[PDB]
Amino acid sequence: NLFFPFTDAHKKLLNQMIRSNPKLMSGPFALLVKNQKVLDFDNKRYFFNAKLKSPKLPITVRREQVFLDSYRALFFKTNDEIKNSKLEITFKGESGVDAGGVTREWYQVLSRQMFNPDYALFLPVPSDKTTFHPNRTSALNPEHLSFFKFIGMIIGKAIRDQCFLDCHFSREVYKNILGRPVSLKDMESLDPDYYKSLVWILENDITDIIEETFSVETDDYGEHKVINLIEGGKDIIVTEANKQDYVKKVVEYKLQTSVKEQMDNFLVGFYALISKDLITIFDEQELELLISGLPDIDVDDWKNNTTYVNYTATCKEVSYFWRAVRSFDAEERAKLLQFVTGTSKVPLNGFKELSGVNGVCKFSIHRDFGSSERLPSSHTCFNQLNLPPYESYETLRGSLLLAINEG
Repeated sequence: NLFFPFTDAHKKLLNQMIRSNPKLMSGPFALLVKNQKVLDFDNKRYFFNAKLKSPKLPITVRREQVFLDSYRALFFKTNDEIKNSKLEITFKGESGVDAGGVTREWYQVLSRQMFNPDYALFLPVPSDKTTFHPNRTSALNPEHLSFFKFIGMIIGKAIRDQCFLDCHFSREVYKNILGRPVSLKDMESLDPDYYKSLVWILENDITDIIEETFSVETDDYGEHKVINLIEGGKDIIVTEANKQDYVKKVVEYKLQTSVKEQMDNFLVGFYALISKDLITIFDEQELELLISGLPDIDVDDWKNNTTYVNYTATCKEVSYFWRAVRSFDAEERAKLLQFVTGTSKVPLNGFKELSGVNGVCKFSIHRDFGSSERLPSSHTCFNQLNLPPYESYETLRGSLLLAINEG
């Protein structure tokens, strides 16, 4: 509870001094990666763009089909020709409308065209249908492996060109870009029913109630193919000792292994323009704010479309929460969104239509009841925040920021 008011003020002073004299860092760039858990996102964004500076490429595309045209126009350009060139985008017809602004909207329309179901590239995420995760059955488009490599190439090029993309993904996508491992809490936003299942397995005695094998059956492409999680998992019965390993092995396959090659291609196109050992300055929450951008959220429209369960409006904890939210900066407010709703994207119609797994799930603030010595938790499917009853406002603020940044 104590040291909470200090460690936040300490972090703000360190970053402020680095803004004043960025030469104070100097040295190897890898040291910034090693001590990222204290660096400001804007300072990270600064030193990132710094090391990123160490010709002209004419492209003409039809606005109706900017995805395939850009794909075919850059299909034979090498990585060096794409990493080191100024894209001069032209539209067949509608020519001479504007200058370099065409490139900014060239990225925007290209961002929406990626998720066209006609390509079978991405499937919508259940927590927020406006966010997408890769389609495990992307083999319907037989050239999909060249598409994910093309997509990661565009995402990385937009990062180099300081252009924001209206594309937001599930959290494990950014974690794969950074090489970070997935968690069971990632399964929440992608399949809350399976999450509730796996959580029950880890919480209850499964001696005779449930039984499984270390294998997964996928009725995919008219075949009952059974894949072994571990060697011989088709026959390894799940017990109580291997219970923790089963959930971990299951989550790994259901998330990363089931889309291993599409992600590998995606990373090949991405790492070809943004090296892994300098994109890893950012965590999975900051990486979304790099590509899409920091949102400008309306705390008023947020609190006006906020419900409270086992709490009340004008409560002591609720007063602490909003006095803390309004005391957060753009980075911490964005990560508070990402903590609860799972994304950094505010709905176009406002928080009054904040979507969830079942539909319009407005922002809920539940109550933890158990031990004020826990950090706040969240469920991205229902946009609810479990907030324990904290006595002091500063204990709430530090415990929020401790869950907001970390994870």
